[PDB]
Amino acid sequence: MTELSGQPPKFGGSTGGLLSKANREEKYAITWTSASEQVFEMPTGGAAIMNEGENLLYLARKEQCLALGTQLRTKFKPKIQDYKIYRVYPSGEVQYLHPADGVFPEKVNEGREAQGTKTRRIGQNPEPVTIKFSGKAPYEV
Amino acid sequence: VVAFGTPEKQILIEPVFAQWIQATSGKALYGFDVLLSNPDSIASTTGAAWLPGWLDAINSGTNSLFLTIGPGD
Amino acid sequence: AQASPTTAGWSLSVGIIMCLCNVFAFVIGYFAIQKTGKGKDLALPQLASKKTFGLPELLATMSFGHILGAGMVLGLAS
Amino acid sequence: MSHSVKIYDTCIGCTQCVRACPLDVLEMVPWDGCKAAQIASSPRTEDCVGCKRCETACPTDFLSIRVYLGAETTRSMGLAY
Amino acid sequence: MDGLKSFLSTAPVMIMALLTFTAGILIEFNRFYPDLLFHP
Amino acid sequence: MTISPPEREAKAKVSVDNNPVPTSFEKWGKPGHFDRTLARGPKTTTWIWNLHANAHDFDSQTSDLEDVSRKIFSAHFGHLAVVFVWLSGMYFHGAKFSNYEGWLADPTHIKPSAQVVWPIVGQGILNGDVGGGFHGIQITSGLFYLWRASGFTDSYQLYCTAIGGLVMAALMLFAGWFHYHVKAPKLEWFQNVESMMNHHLAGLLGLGSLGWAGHQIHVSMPINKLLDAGVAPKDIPLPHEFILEPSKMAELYPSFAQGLTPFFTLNWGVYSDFLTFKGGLNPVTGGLWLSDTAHHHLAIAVLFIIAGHMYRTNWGIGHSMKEILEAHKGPFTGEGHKGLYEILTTSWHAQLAINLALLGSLTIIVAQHMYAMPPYPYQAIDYATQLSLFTHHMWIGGFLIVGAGAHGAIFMVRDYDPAKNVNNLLDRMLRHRDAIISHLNWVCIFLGFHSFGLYIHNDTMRALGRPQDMFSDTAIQLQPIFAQWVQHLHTLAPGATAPNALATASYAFGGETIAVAGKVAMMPITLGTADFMVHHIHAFTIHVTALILLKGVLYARSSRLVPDKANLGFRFPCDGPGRGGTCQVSGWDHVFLGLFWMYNSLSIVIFHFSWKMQSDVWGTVSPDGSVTHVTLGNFAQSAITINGWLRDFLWAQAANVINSYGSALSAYGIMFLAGHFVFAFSLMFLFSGRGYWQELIESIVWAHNKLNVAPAIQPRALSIIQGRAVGVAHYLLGGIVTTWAFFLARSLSIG
Ligand code: CLA
Ligand code: CLA
Ligand code: CLA
Ligand code: CLA
Ligand code: CLA
Ligand code: CLA
Ligand code: CLA
Ligand SMILES: CCCCCCCCCCCCCCCC(=O)OC[C@H](COP(=O)(O)OC[C@@H](O)CO)OC(=O)CCCCCCCCCCCCCCC
Ligand SMILES: [Cl-]
Repeated sequence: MTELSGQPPKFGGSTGGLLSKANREEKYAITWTSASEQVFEMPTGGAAIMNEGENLLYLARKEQCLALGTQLRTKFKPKIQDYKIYRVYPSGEVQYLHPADGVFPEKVNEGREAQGTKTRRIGQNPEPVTIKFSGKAPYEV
Repeated sequence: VVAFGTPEKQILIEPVFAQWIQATSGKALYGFDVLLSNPDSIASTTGAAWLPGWLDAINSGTNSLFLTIGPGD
Repeated sequence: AQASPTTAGWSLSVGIIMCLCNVFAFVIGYFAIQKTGKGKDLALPQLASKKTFGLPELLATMSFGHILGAGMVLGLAS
Repeated sequence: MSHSVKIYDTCIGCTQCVRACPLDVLEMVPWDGCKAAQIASSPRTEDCVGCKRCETACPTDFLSIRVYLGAETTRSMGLAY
Repeated sequence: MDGLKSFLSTAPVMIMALLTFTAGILIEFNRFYPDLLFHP
Repeated sequence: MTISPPEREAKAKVSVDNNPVPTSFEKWGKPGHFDRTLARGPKTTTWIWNLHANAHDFDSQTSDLEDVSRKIFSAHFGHLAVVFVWLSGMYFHGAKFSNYEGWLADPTHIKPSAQVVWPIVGQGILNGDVGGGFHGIQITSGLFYLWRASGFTDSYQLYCTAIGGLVMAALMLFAGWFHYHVKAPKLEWFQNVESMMNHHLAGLLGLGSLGWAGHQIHVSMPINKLLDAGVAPKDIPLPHEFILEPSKMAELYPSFAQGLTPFFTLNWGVYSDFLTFKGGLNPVTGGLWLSDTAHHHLAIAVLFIIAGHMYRTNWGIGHSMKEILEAHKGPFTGEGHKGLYEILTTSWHAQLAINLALLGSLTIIVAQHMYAMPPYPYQAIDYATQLSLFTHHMWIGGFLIVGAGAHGAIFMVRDYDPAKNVNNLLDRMLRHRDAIISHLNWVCIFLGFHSFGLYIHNDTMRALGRPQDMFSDTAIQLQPIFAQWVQHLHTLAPGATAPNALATASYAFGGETIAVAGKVAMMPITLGTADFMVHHIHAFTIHVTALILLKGVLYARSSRLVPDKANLGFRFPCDGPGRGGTCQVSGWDHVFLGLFWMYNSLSIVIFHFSWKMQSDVWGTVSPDGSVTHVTLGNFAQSAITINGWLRDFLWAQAANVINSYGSALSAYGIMFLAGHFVFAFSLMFLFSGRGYWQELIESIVWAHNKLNVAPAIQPRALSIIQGRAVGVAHYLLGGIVTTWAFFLARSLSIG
């Protein structure tokens, strides 16, 4: 995780940015390398200017960072597939979030452990009466 | 049909079935003469101690005991 | 009790008021019009200050001169 | 807290759910149950909001990915404050 | 032509045509024989 | 290769494609051709509804801005054709199915009537006796008044107008066909906004009022002067007889003896015989002075023709709108209007939003101006005509405004480029939309508490037997001090701040009580605590509608909840039950809520107008001069509580609509019940959800499968967005039809 680098995008300010949560609870960071100084849509409203080289941006939510990432990788002449998304805690602790193992999740990758897997169809879930007075629902067993 | 000033063209269905039921309990207003509305009936020739009072109540139009009904009902 | 208008145009309404307003409008147009000479229809031999810089400029500033002059005449006419 | 995102064995490995997911809850992992040799996975359901884009995307006769909404957190409620 | 026929045969055109035919029938039948509350 | 004319370029900025789209009937037989998703084939009944929902969505149909512009141009032609057919039908019904000549002969003792019902199934009772042995439906459009003001006398003139309207409709239709299929103007042609604006200000508005001033001076004014003197319509010479005999014009207006010389020599004063500035109303008819209106249209022609010169086209002089826009930028707004000229020349939805907003505002202005300055003869005598036109123009304006919000949101979704909008007005408004919307929200709450809350306080105080603690002119007064001051300034204008004005612009501001026949045409309209409260109710409802719609536009791109909403489109149900539920986040859904709130606002506006005019304006004047108003001046003490509005306004004045059976107004009570029904019906769509209905369709489809009658186009419940569209459409229709019946019956029953 270590330290995060990058220049803040050229921007004059919005009311849609971070609130007290960013300092009190959690925040998110997205870094990306751009080939030139180009305008992009700020997920919190408005147009901002990304700089050639490295860019670090702080956003309020993980979904905002991921929307910016999709915009970077889908709306730019040389596509930007270089962005990394981190969760930043007020303790200074930084947590790397996206893309998990260096590879976008849309494509398969070795060394990934299946989670949420159910070895049956939907129609093979047990009857709730068979599990009542436990704490479980038919998908949790 | 009432708006255009011809209220005589209303489809007015007489609730014959509920009136007939009222007659079976003694309501003579409709003249169906069935069961308790017919003195000759075996249902009314029983000497039931309640029958005079029940008939007297149900055949006076002064209470809410089987209110008379019509097409509105 | 309406607004009285000079009664007949004769020598006062014309020239002394209308031509002067057209002249001063032509001056302010030659002073302040941006695209002075580039209309679809061009102007005949320039010489003086009428068709010296395009039929469009001349016509527009003459229209404005008649605006100024009508205003002046109706106003001073009380 | 978080919602629950289950992936069933009718998965055909088309990955459309992963592409639809706007919070990176899902991944593709190798499998041998389908021709695509891959199955969807939900290793980050703590970020899942429950917008159901994956289910909208799933092609299999009744979904092979199922989102059951559960305990609500500020991450799951999509809160930026 | 064939396109004009296929358009005049569409569902809204045909349903409005049949509704118009039936309305003409009912309106005229009530014109010549009004106020039929029941059969004599 | 259809009918090919020569050229007609005129060495101009014209640039057309000779024949891009060929004419054929085959795509008529393929419903759904304009959408790729529908050209395949209907598998579910949804395909059907979509076929109507995307018919005019030309953007989603093709990506060529030029083809969209040509489609819009030809559709404008077809729309003008439809409106021409409508107006020609109006004139035809006035010609061959109206008592216009009988009305013209005796307007006071007769009622305007067109449309004769056919005597069948008892509907012949709708042909009420309007006067002079004529039996029909009384019209509140006020067509007869516009026709008398125009100078109509015979039915054959109206018939000629109807024939001409049909011909003009055929002209517009052919023009649309020719300009989409044959000579189709290129995209570069539509983008000449300076040329278009110069022409519309000079040729459309200016020349229009110029020609109408000519007609009013030559036809309307002399015929109306002869009608107001009682010469009878059969004795007044035809309109052209005044052009053929200038002596007949000089005998009515001696100014016509001096000819055109006062015009060309600026001797305008002698034109005082027909170019006047009186101000008030005609004593004989209660309308505006037609000489005042002729002079008005003349000055409007002058102003608009002059204004048609500011913009630059081909000759260098004029203004570049892009220059004027780019010049305006201050220390608070970065680059100001840099980039607005580009979006207002490549986006149709931007122009559409602006134009809908301004046109709705203008129609509201038209209602509020035509009620208090009745421009047509005998209009103010007909309280039904007055109220009807007022409420109609109100509703039209409100709908156009809601559409303006809709297309602002559509522009934001579809035509917004952040690269073309950097640190300008649009960018900074998006960058502080949270501030904007939060403050508008606070203003809305403050207005709701301090308008409706006053009504609730008054209801509670009066119920408790505490009238001295109420808000009213007799207790805690809330006097509309500023409006009263402006009324007083208006009253003192003629002879003072308006020297050359003989009378006040509108007697609603004060002065004498102008009365024609037994009724009062117009009199001062006092303002008090009740008026204060109703006006602040109006402020509150307008601000809430604006809040909804502005929020819809400003967040159509994104929100803190849905950051990628722009990708979801203008119109979509939601983005899931997650994030707590995200129902109705789209711009479309904001339009959907704004529809209800505009309905609320305009219902209150028209109720206020009706009650105030019946209480403090309309009524009967006596030969002594005593004014007995329609509802006896009950506004000041009743309109301050909600129970007052429920009893003395609704319940009291609903007595005519409910007792309308067995009379000519029975259709009004029928439509009253009908509107109530449709309003109730809408609540099923608005209160429920698609899942239940689809599951019920499952069992119904099973019953069809049981007897082998299942259809190949599978029945599907209405989509979420469609459920709401049906709900709001039926809500608005039911409520508006209810109040339409209420207003028409009440106003026609009060004589
Ligand atoms: C939905 C229920 C309903 C029903 C029960 C009725 C019933 C009736 N209405 Mg009513 N009405 C309704 C709804 C209803 N209405 C609504 C919603 C409205 C508001 C628009 C009205 C408003 C209304 C008005 C204004 C009037 C009526 C009238 C009538 C009567 C006229 C009947 C008639 O002779 O017509 C026509 C009779 C026919 C037989 C037509 C059918 C002919 C077919 C096409 C030919 C088929 C024959 C076939 C070949 C024979 C084969 C035989 C076989 C054994 C081989 C009738 C009893 C009229 C009246 O005066 O009431 C007395 C009248 O004026 N109604
Ligand atoms: C024998 C006595 C008689 C008399 C005095 C009249 C008199 C009249 N009728 Mg009538 N009619 C009659 C018999 C009579 N009809 C019969 C026996 C029927 C049953 C078929 C009808 C059905 C009928 C209809 C449906 C209409 C008239 C109409 C008219 C009026 C216009 C006449 C016309 O041809 O214009 C134009 C005629 C028509 C538009 C329709 C002609 C009627 C034919 C027979 C039916 C064609 C309809 C078609 C099969 C399905 C409808 C589709 C639609 C697109 C046309 C006229 C005053 C019209 C009207 O009321 O004007 C508003 C009209 O629409 N009548
Ligand atoms: C014989 C006349 C004729 C023919 C056969 C065509 C043929 C065609 N036109 Mg065209 N057009 C015409 C007249 C005609 N048009 C006129 C009069 C106008 C001026 C309004 C236009 C303007 C025009 C535009 C802008 C467009 C077309 C398009 C098309 C193609 C799409 C098919 C279609 O329209 O779907 C079927 C249509 C119908 C069944 C029409 C039903 C009635 C509609 C829904 C409303 C009627 C309003 C009416 C036009 C207004 C005046 C009526 C009033 C007098 C009562 C098609 C091959 C479209 C295209 O390019 O396709 C991609 C397109 O965008 N036309
Ligand atoms: C003085 C010239 C002139 C005039 C009269 C008009 C008038 C009009 N334009 Mg146009 N326009 C012009 C120049 C002009 N334009 C130029 C130079 C351009 C290129 C930049 C455009 C491009 C433009 C576009 C893109 C559009 C219009 C549209 C319209 C119509 C919408 C307004 C309306 O509906 O009002 C009321 C309508 C009427 C009163 C109709 C009657 C007017 C008829 C059709 C023309 C007048 C007849 C002719 C001049 C001779 C009669 C007068 C003479 C006997 C004295 C309108 C009739 C819109 C449209 O297509 O509407 C259908 C539209 O989309 N204009
Ligand atoms: C706050 C600023 C402002 C305001 C208040 C308005 C308000 C208005 N404008 Mg305007 N506009 C603005 C900014 C503004 N606009 C700017 C900056 C530009 C330069 C790009 C334009 C250029 C523009 C044009 C060209 C026209 C208007 C017109 C109108 C009026 C339309 C009325 C109507 O819809 O009725 C009915 C509509 C009509 C009678 C005419 C309709 C004209 C067409 C259909 C709309 C314009 C087409 C558009 C330019 C196509 C190119 C865009 C893109 C595809 C390249 C309206 C009152 C129209 C008008 O008539 O002005 C008087 C019109 O012609 N505007
Ligand atoms: C000059 C005005 C104008 C223009 C040209 C447009 C243009 C457009 N609008 Mg818009 N809009 C307007 C006014 C306008 N609108 C108004 C006044 C409102 C407020 C209600 C809206 C709100 C609005 C919404 C919410 C939407 C649009 C949409 C659209 C696009 C699709 C057109 C369509 O609806 O398909 C075809 C039209 C219909 C299916 C209409 C038929 C249903 C009507 C409402 C029933 C009304 C019934 C009748 C009036 C009274 C009842 C009688 C009945 C019993 C017979 C189109 C480009 C849609 C879009 O997707 O934008 C891209 C859409 O989502 N508009
Ligand atoms: C009578 C029905 C009703 C009521 C009262 C409201 C209430 C409100 N709506 Mg709403 N709305 C309604 C119908 C109603 N709506 C319907 C049918 C729809 C569907 C279309 C909507 C959809 C809608 C939208 C989309 C929006 C609103 C908005 C608002 C708020 C506007 C701000 C305001 O007025 O300040 C406050 C006013 C009140 C709270 C009214 C009651 C005040 C009383 C008189 C005082 C009570 C005294 C005391 C508190 C009592 C306490 C009791 C004690 C035991 C504790 C407001 C609270 C807008 C908004 O949020 O604006 C900010 C907004 O965006 N509404
Ligand atoms: C009775 C009226 C009550 C209102 C008085 C108090 C005004 C409230 C806001 C103060 C600033 C706005 C006035 C200066 C107008 C003005 O433009 O100021 C100047 C400044 C921008 O001007 P620029 O120097 O940029 O001018 C260049 C332009 O070309 C920009 O394109 O505006 C702003 O600072 C942004 C804030 C405006 C948004 C504030 C509006 C808030 C809504 C309040 C509505 C009140 C209702 C009024 C009744 C009609
Ligand atoms: Cl009260």
